[PDB]
Amino acid sequence: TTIAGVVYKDGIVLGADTRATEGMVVADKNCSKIHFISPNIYCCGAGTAADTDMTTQLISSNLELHSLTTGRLPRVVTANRMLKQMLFRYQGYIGAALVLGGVDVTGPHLYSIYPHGSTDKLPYVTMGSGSLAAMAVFEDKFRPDMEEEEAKKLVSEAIAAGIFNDLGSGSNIDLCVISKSKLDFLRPFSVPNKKGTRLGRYRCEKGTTAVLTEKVTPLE
Amino acid sequence: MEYLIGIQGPDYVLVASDRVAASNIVQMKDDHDKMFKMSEKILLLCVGEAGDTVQFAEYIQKNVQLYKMRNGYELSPTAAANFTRRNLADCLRSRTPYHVNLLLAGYDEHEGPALYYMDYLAALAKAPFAAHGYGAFLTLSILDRYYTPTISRERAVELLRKCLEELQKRFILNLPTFSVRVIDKDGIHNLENIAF
Amino acid sequence: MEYLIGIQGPDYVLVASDRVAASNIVQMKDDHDKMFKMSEKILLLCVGEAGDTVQFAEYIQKNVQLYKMRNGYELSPTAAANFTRRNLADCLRSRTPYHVNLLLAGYDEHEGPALYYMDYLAALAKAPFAAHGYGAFLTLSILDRYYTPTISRERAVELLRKCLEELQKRFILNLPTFSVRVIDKDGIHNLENIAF
Amino acid sequence: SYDRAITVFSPDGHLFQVEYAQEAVKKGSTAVGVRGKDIVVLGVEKKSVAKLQDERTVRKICALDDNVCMAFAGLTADARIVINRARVECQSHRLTVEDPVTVEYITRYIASLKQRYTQSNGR
Amino acid sequence: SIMSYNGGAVMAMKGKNCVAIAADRRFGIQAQMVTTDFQKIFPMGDRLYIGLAGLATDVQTVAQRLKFRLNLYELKEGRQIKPYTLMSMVANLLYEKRFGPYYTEPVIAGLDPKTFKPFICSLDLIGCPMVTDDFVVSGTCSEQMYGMCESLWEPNMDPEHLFETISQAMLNAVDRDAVSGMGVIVHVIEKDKITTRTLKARMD
Amino acid sequence: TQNPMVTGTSVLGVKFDGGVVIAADMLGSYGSLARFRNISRIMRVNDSTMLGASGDYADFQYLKQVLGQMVIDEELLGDGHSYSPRAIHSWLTRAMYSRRSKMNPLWNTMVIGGYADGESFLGYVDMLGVAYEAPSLATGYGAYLAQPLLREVLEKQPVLSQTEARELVERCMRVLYYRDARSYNRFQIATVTEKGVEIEGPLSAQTNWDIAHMIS
Amino acid sequence: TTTLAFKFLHGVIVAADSRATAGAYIASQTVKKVIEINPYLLGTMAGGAADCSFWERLLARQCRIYELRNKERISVAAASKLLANMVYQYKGMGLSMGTMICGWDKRGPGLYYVDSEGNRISGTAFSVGSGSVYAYGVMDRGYSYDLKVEEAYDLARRAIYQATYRDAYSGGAVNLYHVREDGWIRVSSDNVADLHDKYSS
Amino acid sequence: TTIMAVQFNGGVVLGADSRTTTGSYIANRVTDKLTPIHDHIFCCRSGSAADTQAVADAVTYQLGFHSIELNEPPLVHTAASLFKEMCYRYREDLMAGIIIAGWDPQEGGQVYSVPMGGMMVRQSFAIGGSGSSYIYGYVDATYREGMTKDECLQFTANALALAMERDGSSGGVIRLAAIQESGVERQVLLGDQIPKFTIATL
Amino acid sequence: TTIMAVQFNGGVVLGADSRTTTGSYIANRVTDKLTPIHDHIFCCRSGSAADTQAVADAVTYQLGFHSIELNEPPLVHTAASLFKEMCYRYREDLMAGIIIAGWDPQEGGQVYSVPMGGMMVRQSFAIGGSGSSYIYGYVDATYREGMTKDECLQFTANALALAMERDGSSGGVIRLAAIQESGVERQVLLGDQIPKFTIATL
Amino acid sequence: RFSPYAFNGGTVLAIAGEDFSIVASDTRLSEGFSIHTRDSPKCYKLTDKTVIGCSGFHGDCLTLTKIIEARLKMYKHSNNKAMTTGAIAAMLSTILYSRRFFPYYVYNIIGGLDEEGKGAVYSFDPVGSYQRDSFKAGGSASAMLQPLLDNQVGFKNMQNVEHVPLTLDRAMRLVKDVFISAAERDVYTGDALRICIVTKEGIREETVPLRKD
Repeated sequence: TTIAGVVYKDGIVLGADTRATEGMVVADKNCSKIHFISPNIYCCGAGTAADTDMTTQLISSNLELHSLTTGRLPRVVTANRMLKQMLFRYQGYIGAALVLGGVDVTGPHLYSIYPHGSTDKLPYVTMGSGSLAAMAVFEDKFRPDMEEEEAKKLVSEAIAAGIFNDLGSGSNIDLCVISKSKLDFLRPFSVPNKKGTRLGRYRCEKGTTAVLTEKVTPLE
Repeated sequence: MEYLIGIQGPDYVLVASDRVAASNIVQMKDDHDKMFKMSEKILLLCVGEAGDTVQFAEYIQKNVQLYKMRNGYELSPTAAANFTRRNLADCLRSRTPYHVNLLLAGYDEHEGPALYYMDYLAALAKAPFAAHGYGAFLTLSILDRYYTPTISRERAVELLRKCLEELQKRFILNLPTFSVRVIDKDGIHNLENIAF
Repeated sequence: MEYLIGIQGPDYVLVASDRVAASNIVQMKDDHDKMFKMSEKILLLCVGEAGDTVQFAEYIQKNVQLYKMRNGYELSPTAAANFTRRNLADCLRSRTPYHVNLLLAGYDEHEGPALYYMDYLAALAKAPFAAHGYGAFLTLSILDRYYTPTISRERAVELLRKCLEELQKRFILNLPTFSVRVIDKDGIHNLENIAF
Repeated sequence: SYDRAITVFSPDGHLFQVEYAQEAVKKGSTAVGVRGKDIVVLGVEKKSVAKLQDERTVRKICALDDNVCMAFAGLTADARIVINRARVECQSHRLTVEDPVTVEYITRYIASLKQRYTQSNGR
Repeated sequence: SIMSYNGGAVMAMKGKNCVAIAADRRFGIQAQMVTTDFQKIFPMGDRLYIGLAGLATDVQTVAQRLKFRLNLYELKEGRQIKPYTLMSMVANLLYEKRFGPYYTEPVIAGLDPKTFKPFICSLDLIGCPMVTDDFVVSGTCSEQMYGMCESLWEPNMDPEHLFETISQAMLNAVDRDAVSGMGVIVHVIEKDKITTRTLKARMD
Repeated sequence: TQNPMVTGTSVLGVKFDGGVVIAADMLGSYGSLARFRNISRIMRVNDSTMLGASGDYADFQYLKQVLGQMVIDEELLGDGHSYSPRAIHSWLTRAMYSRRSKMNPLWNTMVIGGYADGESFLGYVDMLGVAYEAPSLATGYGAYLAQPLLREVLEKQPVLSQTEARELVERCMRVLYYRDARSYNRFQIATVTEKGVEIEGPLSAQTNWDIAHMIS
Repeated sequence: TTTLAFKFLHGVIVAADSRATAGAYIASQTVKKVIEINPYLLGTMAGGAADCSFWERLLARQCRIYELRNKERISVAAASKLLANMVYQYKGMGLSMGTMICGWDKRGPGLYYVDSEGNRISGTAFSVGSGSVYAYGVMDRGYSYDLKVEEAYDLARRAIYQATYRDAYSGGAVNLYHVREDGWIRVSSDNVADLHDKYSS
Repeated sequence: TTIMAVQFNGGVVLGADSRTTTGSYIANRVTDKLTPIHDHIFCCRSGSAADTQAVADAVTYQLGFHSIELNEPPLVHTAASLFKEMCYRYREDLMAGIIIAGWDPQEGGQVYSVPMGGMMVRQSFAIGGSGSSYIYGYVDATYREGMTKDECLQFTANALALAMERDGSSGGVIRLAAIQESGVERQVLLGDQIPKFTIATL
Repeated sequence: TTIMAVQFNGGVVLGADSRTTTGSYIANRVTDKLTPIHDHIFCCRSGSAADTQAVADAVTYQLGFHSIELNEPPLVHTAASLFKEMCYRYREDLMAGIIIAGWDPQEGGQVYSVPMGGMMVRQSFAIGGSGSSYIYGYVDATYREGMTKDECLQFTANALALAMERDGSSGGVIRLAAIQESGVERQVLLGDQIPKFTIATL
Repeated sequence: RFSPYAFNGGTVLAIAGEDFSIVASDTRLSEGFSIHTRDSPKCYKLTDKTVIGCSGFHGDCLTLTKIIEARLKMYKHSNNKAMTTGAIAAMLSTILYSRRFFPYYVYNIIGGLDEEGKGAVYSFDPVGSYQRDSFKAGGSASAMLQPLLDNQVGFKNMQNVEHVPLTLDRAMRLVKDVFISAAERDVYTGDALRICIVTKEGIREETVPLRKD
């Protein structure tokens, strides 16, 4: 798992991979790791996959309940405090590593939330299995107040570094660009890896399997 | 250690169990009954822990009899097997679990003869023949060899005798007496004990 | 598990052992002999570990026979019991210790009948009657009750039969057959096997 | 340890130490054995016992096993070593092979024991 | 291993306008086989099936408690359940027991009512859903099932071609697993018919 | 060695057109304390080969005196034969595995850099005996941080110049100072060439801390 | 794993399966579990695959030297004792084996059970392995000393078959061997799946 | 992690490093360890990052409600007591070393030190964290009684630079904070701005 | 335990504390940790009392025999190498942290450090033991390049006094030793002769 | 404390034919979650009739190959003969068992030709147990390649198949297919596949790219 986030002049670019593994075997080739929180805040996920989904959905549910009562767009600090106070209460038993990022009326705000409950406010953060490879790209090529397309190139290179070097990460690169007026959710941004198509067909011929009993039930 | 065996026929269920209640290295009881009368046509073969056997088997026994009095009619062998599974499965992740491997035998008025295998973890499985204990490892192979779906009750006891003689020959634990009971359309019938 | 028993009279030594070689839950052998011929009037009965029993018993057996050839005369039952004790005590604190509980029985030309008890730690003790195993816990009390120092071998086999019948009733492990041998003035005699 | 070569070859092509050992056996008491149909019998001559000596100790006929016995000639001090070494082998054979030792096997062991002492250092 | 105690394997596959689900029939404790005829695939609504693999107790317990929540859903709402709706129902059921989960990995296979679209997914013991367009596998021989499905599966397959693919992907993967076997049952789900076959497999 | 005491962190290595460059920071960490900030972890074996080591420093000094003497002993003969970069690497694989099998291993991770017969060599040796050849190498936390940066440049441009290889290392050493807690801003740059092995003195990478203000 | 051997009037029957497992995963279903020691002696494989193969091959080496020195064949009792003595020196170290040595001796048909623990016992019928408990059941019910040659084949072949049906670690193919006075002969190598169709009809 | 707070006449001077490590990897090389609780009250965080941040936010909530209810500027002793009551009650669950330093119009500049045990004591100077163990000799020798504001800024900056030099867990950047009657003023000493001390070379 | 050795133009200046503890109880408050090996060579012992004393006596035997064979005044590098060979070979058995400092006619003043691992390195100044951790900040800030004999005596005394103040395992008496071409001169700092440092109180 | 073993991944495959023998393996060498190198072939040729493949702990794999290479010369000098595939397979069994109580974390597969000319494949475990078979997969992705080999090469579970003999063209395609599938699921398998072909003529090598992630 390689998830990353960056802060540029207009807004925030978030990045994630698509490999989900059971032990040391790839279970899902295409998996969504950028999660919906609000129409202005998105959150990347790492660690325990089931813990990431249920914690995200609960905060997204609470903020929709919050925004409708207030009648205005929710803040990133509200999303941060909700995730901060819950994960601390369970003392790190909910293994959810979340990279939070969105655009408010105050501006762009980026957060890195650990399963234990610790939060860090930084221009660029990396978490997951291939976070070491992704941070090295940022620590070499990051510059303050950069362009949108330049920031998209920065994150895509960081996720790719975690993809090829780390065994836990692989397949496609997902990007999420959030600005003051525009929200671009590019699901398949870059596909660096693909299956070498099978030249030898192993299609089983009709009637190669021995059948003992057969029963057909009609439907409406 | 305790032992169970059940053989199902076309219109009957044959069940047998050892009469040995053992502690450490000594045989305390010579005529121990491990069969519990659930209904007029249902028997329960309970085997496992020291205290969990009597406590669990009787709890289900009285609850089945409670159903009989409240409604007038008795539970079916299928419904009784699912009831005893539910109580064991719910207690599995609780503070006090029952470590008991049981075998349910019953005759239904509509569906006929039935035999149910159940693990201590509460896993119900319908089988024509089943066995519990270390003696099951020596007897199930004989039950795989000579068993037929259309076996007569006089041949079933003869098949049962072949398995019990294997326990006298190979099995390291001394099990002299066995309780034999048959369940059919008339109910539960007590049969002569096979002793060595 | 294995079992031993020895009853010593005024002019004879009666010894018996089970014929069960058991593994995990199965009886591999039915006619296993746990009695070793040391001399013309000495027997050794070894019980314990899987490999230590055969290896230790034969080592002392061939060394006693070596004494016979090198001198012309056999070892006395007392000297043989002390020789086998020395080999186990020296190996006790070594790299490879033998975990064997043995029972030595012999007849002397000068002293007469003799029976020796021995632990796996190598502790020799002369006793009129002794037993090994879990079955010893059930038989020693009977041997404390009906035993007399001037018991005849007509009554000793009957006393032996009283102890083996207790194993059929209370002992949890199945021991159907027992090998019986008598050592006296004329040597070692094979008696009829007591079977159940 | 003593590592001097005792038995060595000679100009003519003879092992003197072996030949002198063959002179020691010739000087010893006579021993004859014959093979019959059902029984094999060996006997020793020139006992030359002073009659004032116990004839139970000076017996040259020694049984190696229950079915094997031997009679010797020459140095009686050397034979007593070989007899005892052969007697151990009879019991050592039984520990490895449950079958009793045959006449041909025990003779091959004694011969190889004598052969190794004609080639080893210091012996 | 807790999952390897009872064994078992469940497979689901996508076709053109049809979904197939296959599972082994062995019920056994550790090494000893007990029952040849054990149910692991359970009907959920005429055109939707769930296959459970793992601990034999949790396989039966989840199926019963899911049917408990299924019938109440179909009585409160005047409609048959959707495959996406059932997926979330299983995910909710398993996550309720987060710090003491049912040791079973559910696999849902079936067609979407009214919209005739195929659907397959597999879940974790704590309830983590993932959707695929090819195949989903769960059990003790997960690695064995992956190797067969990655080589045999094709994009668009008819009911008869899909049956031959899922059958061979199971049989060969099961034969390399000690704790799984004793017959393989396949349910081929179409818009018009459900075809149930019990395949000739090795009984060792 | 069962327990490592004074240890050295990441050692980098990358081969360019006609030579290899290896860099290692001058630090001997005692658990978490920076005990010695002026120690050399890079050694010159001979005219065509050099060595840089990670892990326990006391074990490195032992390998320093052995390899030091082995070159002296060879230079005594003067028969026109010298140890190749592969020969030192092969010996070191046998040296580390032999002590691993004795359950008393040298707590070290080496990066071998050499240039002989117009061929650039770069070798890796574990404390267990695992050895291989790679165009770019990084040990410890360098394999997680610096190696990803080294791999992407060599993917785009396989052959580098001496200037391009040096600036890549200085970029990697900067990132190591940012993220590795047991690193120091004082490193030596060692280079193999046709002229020989040359190790430069104390060098420091320029660091930027502009992210200090942009939080609010 | 299921290996069985029994002796009767005509000789000694040796029967074994062929399933080898590395945990839950099956590594091979074609392993030769009946180890061919000599043209007159046979062994079995149970527990450790390499432990049974190496030491019995060392025995096969030792038996050949015995034949060259003594001009006679080694007895079954001596062949069982040699293997028992060698493995005993490594007791409680990590070796795991459960072999049965079969052969025709001067005394008659021979059968010995040798363990890595140090067991050495002679009997009429034995079964070693994880599925040995199921093999004893069907074998003892149809056993006879005056059993026919063809009747002896059907007993052992089915005894493995019934064991493979219940035991998860047993399967593959049933290998059968008959031991005669002149030497052993390879009887049949029937597959479990092929036998399943045979016993059904 | 190295945290420092020195008391002078008009108020207090606080200083902290910026390195937070999870093993041997630095998760954040520019962490702000000086958390504001009120207008003139600050605290220094050391130990578990999840624990220190959760308690600091709780005290801000507790003192915030306390200040409005009493209708008076909060005391430094009051803010330190709220840290004391949480660090002592949950001492087996929390791993925190908080130094609370601020200013009130009643007493003035105050420095309170609350370690892992949960005790509270007022000090002239207070050092905490993993890197503080390396500067116990320096601070005791250099500290002069009656130092001015500008001298205390130099005193804290030098001690932190020496601690970050030797400790692996400490490093990054120096963050200073000065609190008085006028308000709170903060400055950050960068990479070249750090007080350089000569490295021992032959 | 706190040990120190500072190199100057003429030779070396040594310093060690006097406290040896077996848990929390002082077994000896008069321990002399400055062990003489030769005429101009000394070593500073830290760690296990049984281990350090046995090695120090073994090096004295080895170097003593070595110096006579060559018929030449022994080098400090030679003496430190004998400590190195014993500390590295038996690193899993011995608990020793030896600092060797002396004088020879070929090189002059030399200070070598042999830590727990068994490595050897020459330094301008060296500190070791349990109490040395607290004075890492002070020594790095106070040290000046090219200090005279008298300045090094005060530099060692001040650093040791601050270490014994904070460390529980360090305390008692400062023992100093100055070695040059003239020979070895030792002095003992008592109770009131100790370098005075103020305790900060409100 | 200290662990002398480390899992380095890698999967080795071998298929025996009527006159050919194929030994193939991935070039990926990794540890934990990081990749050491992308070019590290596990296939190594011993003679003109034998090729060995080693998987598991690379430290043991690198050493053991040097033992075999040393023993190949020792047999060559003493017997004046090139060591046959059957002899090497028997020799490796004794070398692996000599380290019984301190075993090599190694999964060897020997592929070559016998004295007659047929293809021979031998499978080895960490301790030294060996057997001859038509096909064998060993390593990290061994459980992924074997079920496909049982179906396509062994013709198992299929009802009415004519049983077509193995050709080099078909076997080479089957090797390339399974490693493509293995690279998708197994993380230890990828980068590049190297295939060694043993025939009457000699040894030939071929390299096919894989997933780099």
